[PDB]
Amino acid sequence: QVQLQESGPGLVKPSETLSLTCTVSGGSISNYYWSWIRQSPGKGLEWIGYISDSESTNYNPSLKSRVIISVDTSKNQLSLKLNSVTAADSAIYYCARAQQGKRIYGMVSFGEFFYYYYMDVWGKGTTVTVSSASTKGPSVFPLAPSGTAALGCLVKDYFPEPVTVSWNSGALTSGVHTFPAVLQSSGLYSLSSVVTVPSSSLGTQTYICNVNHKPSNTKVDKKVEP
Amino acid sequence: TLQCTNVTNAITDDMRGELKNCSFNMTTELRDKKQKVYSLFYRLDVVQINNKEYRLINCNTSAITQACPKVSFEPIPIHYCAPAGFAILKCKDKKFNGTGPCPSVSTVQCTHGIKPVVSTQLLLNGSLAEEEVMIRSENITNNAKNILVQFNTPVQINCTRPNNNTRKSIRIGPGQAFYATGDIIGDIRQAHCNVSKATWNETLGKVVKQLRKHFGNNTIIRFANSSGGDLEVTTHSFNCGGEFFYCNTSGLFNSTWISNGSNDSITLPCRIKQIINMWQRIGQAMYAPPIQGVIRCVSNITGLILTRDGT
Amino acid sequence: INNKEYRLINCNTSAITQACPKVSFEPIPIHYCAPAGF
Amino acid sequence: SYVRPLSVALGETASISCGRQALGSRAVQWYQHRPGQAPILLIYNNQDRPSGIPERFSGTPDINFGTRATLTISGVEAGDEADYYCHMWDSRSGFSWSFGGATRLTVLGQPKAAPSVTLFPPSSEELQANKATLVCLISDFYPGAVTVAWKADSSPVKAGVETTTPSKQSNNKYAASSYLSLTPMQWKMHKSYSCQVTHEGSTVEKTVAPT
Ligand SMILES: *[C@@H]1O[C@H](CO)[C@@H](O[C@@H]2O[C@H](CO)[C@@H](O[C@@H]3O[C@H](CO[C@H]4O[C@H](CO[C@H]5O[C@H](CO)[C@@H](O)[C@H](O)[C@@H]5O[C@H]5O[C@H](CO)[C@@H](O)[C@H](O)[C@@H]5O)[C@@H](O)[C@H](O[C@H]5O[C@H](CO)[C@@H](O)[C@H](O)[C@@H]5O)[C@@H]4O)[C@@H](O)[C@H](O[C@H]4O[C@H](CO)[C@@H](O)[C@H](O)[C@@H]4O[C@H]4O[C@H](CO)[C@@H](O)[C@H](O)[C@@H]4O[C@H]4O[C@H](CO)[C@@H](O)[C@H](O)[C@@H]4O)[C@@H]3O)[C@H](O)[C@H]2NC(C)=O)[C@H](O)[C@H]1NC(C)=O
Ligand SMILES: *[C@@H]1O[C@H](CO)[C@@H](O[C@@H]2O[C@H](CO)[C@@H](O[C@@H]3O[C@H](CO)[C@@H](O)[C@H](O)[C@@H]3O)[C@H](O)[C@H]2NC(C)=O)[C@H](O)[C@H]1NC(C)=O
Ligand SMILES: *[C@@H]1O[C@H](CO)[C@@H](O[C@@H]2O[C@H](CO)[C@@H](O[C@@H]3O[C@H](CO)[C@@H](O)[C@H](O)[C@@H]3O)[C@H](O)[C@H]2NC(C)=O)[C@H](O)[C@H]1NC(C)=O
Ligand SMILES: COc1ccnc2[nH]cc(C(=O)C(=O)N3CCN(C(=O)c4ccccc4)C[C@H]3C)c12
Ligand SMILES: *[C@@H]1O[C@H](CO)[C@@H](O[C@@H]2O[C@H](CO)[C@@H](O)[C@H](O)[C@H]2NC(C)=O)[C@H](O)[C@H]1NC(C)=O
Ligand SMILES: *[C@@H]1O[C@H](CO)[C@@H](O[C@@H]2O[C@H](CO)[C@@H](O)[C@H](O)[C@H]2NC(C)=O)[C@H](O)[C@H]1NC(C)=O
Ligand SMILES: *[C@@H]1O[C@H](CO)[C@@H](O)[C@H](O)[C@H]1NC(C)=O
Ligand SMILES: *[C@@H]1O[C@H](CO)[C@@H](O)[C@H](O)[C@H]1NC(C)=O
Ligand SMILES: *[C@@H]1O[C@H](CO)[C@@H](O)[C@H](O)[C@H]1NC(C)=O
Ligand SMILES: *[C@@H]1O[C@H](CO)[C@@H](O)[C@H](O)[C@H]1NC(C)=O
Ligand SMILES: *[C@@H]1O[C@H](CO)[C@@H](O)[C@H](O)[C@H]1NC(C)=O
Ligand SMILES: *[C@@H]1O[C@H](CO)[C@@H](O)[C@H](O)[C@H]1NC(C)=O
Ligand SMILES: *[C@@H]1O[C@H](CO)[C@@H](O)[C@H](O)[C@H]1NC(C)=O
Ligand SMILES: *[C@@H]1O[C@H](CO)[C@@H](O)[C@H](O)[C@H]1NC(C)=O
Ligand SMILES: *[C@@H]1O[C@H](CO)[C@@H](O)[C@H](O)[C@H]1NC(C)=O
Repeated sequence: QVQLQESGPGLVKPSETLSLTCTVSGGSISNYYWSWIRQSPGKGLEWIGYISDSESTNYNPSLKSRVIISVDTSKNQLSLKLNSVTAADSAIYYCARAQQGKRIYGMVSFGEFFYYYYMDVWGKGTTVTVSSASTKGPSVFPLAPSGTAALGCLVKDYFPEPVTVSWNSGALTSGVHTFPAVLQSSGLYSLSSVVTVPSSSLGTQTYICNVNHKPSNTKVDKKVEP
Repeated sequence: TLQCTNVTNAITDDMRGELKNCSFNMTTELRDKKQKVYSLFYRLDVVQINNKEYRLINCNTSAITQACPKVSFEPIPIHYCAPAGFAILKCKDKKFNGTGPCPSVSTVQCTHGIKPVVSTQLLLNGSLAEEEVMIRSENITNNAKNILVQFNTPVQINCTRPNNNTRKSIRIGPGQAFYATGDIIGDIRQAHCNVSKATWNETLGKVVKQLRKHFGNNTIIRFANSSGGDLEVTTHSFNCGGEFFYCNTSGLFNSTWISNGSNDSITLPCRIKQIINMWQRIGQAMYAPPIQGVIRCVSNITGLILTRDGT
Repeated sequence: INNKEYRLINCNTSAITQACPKVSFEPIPIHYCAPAGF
Repeated sequence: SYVRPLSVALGETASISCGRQALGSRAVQWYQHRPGQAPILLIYNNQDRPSGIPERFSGTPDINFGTRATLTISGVEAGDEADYYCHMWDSRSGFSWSFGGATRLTVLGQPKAAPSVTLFPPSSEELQANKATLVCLISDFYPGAVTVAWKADSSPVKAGVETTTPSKQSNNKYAASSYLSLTPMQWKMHKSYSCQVTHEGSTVEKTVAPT
C-alpha cells in the first residue's frame, strides 16, 4: 500500500551540495516519521537523521553540522541536502518510514519512559558517487549467439555506476542475467547482460537490448542476430 | 573533597542531579597509601563548593557515624511497665479527650505493645480509635499547639524505592569499612508512596466533622501544605526497609471544605537521604548504610499532626 | 606485599591495641562464689 | 563498523547475540541486510515482528532485567545469509543513533554447484572500432570462489584481463565476469583464445576463435 522511491544525481563533485529526494506512494507524508539512512562500502548502516509528522528535525551528531532534511507536503516528497561532500560520502542512500514507539518502564507521570524509532518500510536505494571525474555514457555492442543458445549485450566504458538493462523494452524477462560491472584501470565500468533463449527462436524473434545510464541521460538500444 | 558527576539516565530535566556518582581519595589499611574509590550519593547528602566538586552535607556542622549494618531499623512493639508498688491506670473511655475525669478506668502491669515509630505529619502503624475520630490539643483555641488527630479506620499507604541498589564495602582503615552505593541494576526510577484516593478523601472528611465541633457547624476549614521549616518537617519523613524517605505531601493537604476518583490513587514523590541529622542536638549525625535490592513497605496511616494558623 | 616491603599481619582485618605494659599476664587463682540464698 | 562472523549449519537454529547489553529496560530492533539491498526490519519491539516475516524469526522479550537480547532464526536456509543489526534502546543510555555492529551469517552445508562458463568473441562493431574484448561469463556456482585463466592459443595471457569478485545471485548461487582486452590485430594473429575457469577441485574451459 505504501512504497518509497529515491532519486539522485549519481555523481556529485567534491565540496558540493549533494541533493536527494524520496516519493511516497499510497500514503501521505505529513502524518508519519521519515529517516535517511546510508551504507558505504565496508562501513555499516549509518542513520543520518529523521523528520517528524509535525516536520520537526533531528540529525545524527556524526554529520550534524552539514545535513538539512526537508519535506514538501504538496505531493509526498521529502528531500535531503548534504553539503561539503567528500570521497567517503559516496554510498547507497535509503529512505524509510520511521514508526515511533513509547517504551514505558515506570510511571508516565514521572517521565519514566523513552522514545525509540524503527523504520518499517524502506525505498530501494540511490547510488551516489563523489568524484572529480566526469560522466561518460557507455558504448553498447551486440554479442551474437551460435538444446538452447545464449546471446548478450556488452555495455563497456561508462561512469558512474549503475546501468539498467532490459530486453525487448521489458517484454523479455525469462532467462535474463545481468552481471555486476567491472572497474577497469581506466576508471570506467563495463557491464554485460545475457539471455538464454530457445535455439529455434533465432528466426526471427527480434531481441532488442535496452541500455540506460541516467547520470549521462544516454539511453541506447541494439539488436542481436547471428 | 568529592569529584562528582551525574549518574546515567538522561531523564526528565533536573532529575538527573537527584542522585550523583562521586569519586574521592580514601585512606586504606596502610596509613601512607591512598586509594581512588567512588560511591553513589543522593543529592540531599552533598553540597557544592563553587567546578563539579562536592562534600558531604554534614561536614561543616557535625561528626558522622554510620549505623552498624546488622542492626534492624524495624520497630518492635515495646511494653512499658511500672515497678512493684506502682501501677499503670488506663482510661477505657472510648471518646476520651486526653484530659479530664475519665469515667472508665482499669489497671495494668504493663502498657500495650507500642512500636517506636518516628514519622512526620502522618502517624504510621499506630493505634486506632474505636468510635468516630478524636482530636486532641491542650489548648485547641491556641494555634501554636499541634492538633493530634487519631483515625478509627486505617487508611493504607504503600511506599517503595524501586531502584535496585548494590552495596560496595570500602576498607577505609584497619577494621573499619565504609558501605558505599555500588550502582543501580536496571532502571533508575522515582521513590514514591501510594494512598488510595477514595479512602483518603473519606478519612480526610471525618477529620473535618470532628474539627467542626471546635470551630462551628458553619465555618469553612481548609487543608494546605507545609509552610516551611527543615526538610524532615516539611515532608512525610519516615523509615522504610532501612532507607529514610521524605515524601512531598502537597497531594494530601490541598482541599477546601464547605459548610455542608473511586478507582485510582494519589501518588507522593519521595526523596531519600542517607546522612540524617539529630533532631534536637547539633554536632551528631548518622549515616544510614545503603539497602540492597528493591524496597517496599506497607503501613497504615492512623493519625496526623496538624497545625492551625489562626475561614 | 610483592621487594622487601612488609606490613603488620592484622592491618587488613582488624584494629590493633597494645596491652598496657604494666598489667601482668600471670594467671591468679579465681574463686567463684554464689549469692546468698544459692 | 566492524563485523562479527557467525556460522550456522543448514537447517540448524541461529542464535545472534546483540552487540551491546542493556543497562535498563530495553526496546531492541532487529534488521536484516544483504549489501546492495534495502534492509528488512525483522523485529521492532523486543519480540514484535512485522507482517511478512515467518515465525522462525524470534526475539527475546524484556520481562526481567538481565536477559540478553538475542535474535533466533530457526531452520536456517541459504537465504538467511545477510548482515543482522541490533538497534538497542534502553532507559539509561541516550538516543540510539548507531545501528551497532554487524553479525555476518553464513550458512554451512549448502550443495556444491558447478559453474556455467560462457565465452563471447569480439563483436564486429567493436572490431570496427579498432578494439576487441573477450567476455567470459561464469554463473550458477557455489561455493562462490573461482579462478580464471586466459590462454592465447596455448600460451597463457595475463595482461589486459579484469575479473569480477563473485556476487550472490538471487538463487543463492554466485556469478562472476572476466574481460580480456586485446587489440584487433592480436585477435586475428592468434589461432584461438580460451577462458579456463577453475572452481573447487576442477577446471572448465570455453574456447573461441575468429571464424
Ligand atoms: C502506585 O501507583 C502508580 C500509579 O498507578 C503505579 O505505577 C505503575 O507502575 C507499573 C509498574 O511499576 C507501571 O506498569 C508498566 O506499564 C507499562 C505500560 O503499560 C501500559 O501500556 C501498554 C502499551 O500501550 C501501548 O500499546 C497498547 C497495545 O499493546 C495500546 O493499547 C496503547 O494505546 C499503547 O499503544 C499506543 O500508544 C503508544 C504511545 O502512547 C504508541 O507508541 C503506539 O504506537 C500506540 O499508538 C499496554 O499494553 C498496557 O496494557 C497492559 O496493562 C493493562 C493495565 O494497564 C492490562 O489490561 C493488561 O495486563 C495489558 O497487558 C498498559 O496499558 C508496561 O509496558 C510495563 O510492563 C513492561 O515493562 C516492564 C519493565 O519495563 C517489564 O518487566 C514487563 O514485562 C513489560 O514488558 C513487556 O512489554 C514491553 C512493552 O511492550 C515489551 O517491550 C517487553 O518485551 C514485554 O513484552 C512482553 O510482555 C508483553 C505484556 O507484558 C507482551 O505484549 C509481549 O508480547 C511480551 O510477551 C509496566 O507494567 C504503570 O505504568 C505505572 N502507572 C502509571 C500511571 O504509569 C504503582 O505501581 C503503584 N504501586 C506501588 C508504587 O506500589
Ligand atoms: C561512576 O563513575 C565511575 C568512574 O569513576 C564509573 O566507573 C567506570 O565505568 C566505566 C564504564 O563501565 C568502566 O569502563 C569499562 O571497563 C570495562 C572493563 O574493562 C570495559 O569492558 C568497558 O568497555 C568499559 O571500558 C571503567 O572501568 C569504570 N572505572 C572505575 C574506576 O570503576 C562507573 O561506571 C559509574 N557508575 C555509574 C552507576 O554511573
Ligand atoms: C508498619 O508495619 C508493617 C508490618 O508490621 C511493616 O511492614 C514490614 O516491612 C519490613 C520492611 O519493609 C518487612 O521486612 C521485609 O521482609 C521481606 C520479606 O520477608 C524481605 O524481603 C525484606 O528484606 C525485609 O526483611 C516486613 O516483612 C514487613 N511486615 C509485614 C507484616 O508486612 C512496615 O514497614 C511498617 N511501617 C513503617 C513505616 O515502619
Ligand atoms: C539522626 O538521629 C541521631 C543521629 C546520631 N545519633 C543519635 N543519637 C540519638 C539520635 C536520635 O534518636 C534521633 O535524633 N533520631 C532522629 C529521628 N529518628 C528517625 O527515625 C527519623 C529520621 C528521619 C525521618 C524520619 C524518622 C529517630 C532517631 C534516628 C541520633
Ligand atoms: C537486583 O539485582 C540483583 C543483582 O544485582 C539481582 O540478583 C540476581 O537475582 C537472580 C534471581 O532471578 C539470580 O539468578 C542472580 O544470580 C542474582 N544476581 C546477583 C548478582 O545476585 C536481583 O534479582 C535484582 N532484584 C530485582 C527485584 O530485580
Ligand atoms: C498496597 O499494596 C497491597 C499489597 O501489595 C494491596 O493490597 C492488595 O489488594 C489486592 C486487591 O485486589 C488483594 O487482592 C491483595 O490480597 C492485597 N494484598 C495484601 C498483602 O493485602 C493494596 O491494595 C495496595 N494499596 C495501595 C493504595 O496501593
Ligand atoms: C546534572 O544534571 C542537571 C540537569 O540536567 C544539570 O543542571 C547539572 O549541571 C548536572 N550536573 C553534573 C555534575 O553533570
Ligand atoms: C586524589 O589525589 C590526586 C593527587 O595525588 C588528585 O590529583 C586527584 O584529583 C585526587 N582524586 C580526587 C577524586 O579528587
Ligand atoms: C554548612 O554549610 C551549609 C551549606 O549549604 C550552610 O547552609 C550551613 O549554614 C552551614 N552550617 C554552619 C553551621 O555554618
Ligand atoms: C476535653 O474534653 C473534656 C471533656 O469533659 C473537656 O472538659 C475539656 O474542656 C476538653 N479540652 C479541650 C482542650 O477541648
Ligand atoms: C488558649 O489560648 C488563648 C489565646 O490563644 C488564651 O486566651 C487562653 O487563655 C488559652 N487557654 C489556656 C487554658 O491557657
Ligand atoms: C452541629 O450539627 C450536628 C449535626 O451534624 C448537631 O448534632 C450539633 O448539635 C450541631 N451543633 C451546633 C452548635 O450547631
Ligand atoms: C506547597 O505548595 C506550593 C504550591 O505550588 C509550592 O510552591 C510549595 O513548594 C509547596 N510546599 C511544600 C513544602 O511542598
Ligand atoms: C511538592 O509538590 C508540588 C506539586 O505536587 C510542587 O509544586 C512542590 O514544589 C513540591 N515541593 C518541593 C519542596 O519540591
Ligand atoms: C588479609 O591478608 C592475608 C594475607 O596473607 C590474607 O591471607 C587474608 O585472607 C586477608 N584477610 C581478609 C579478610 O581479606
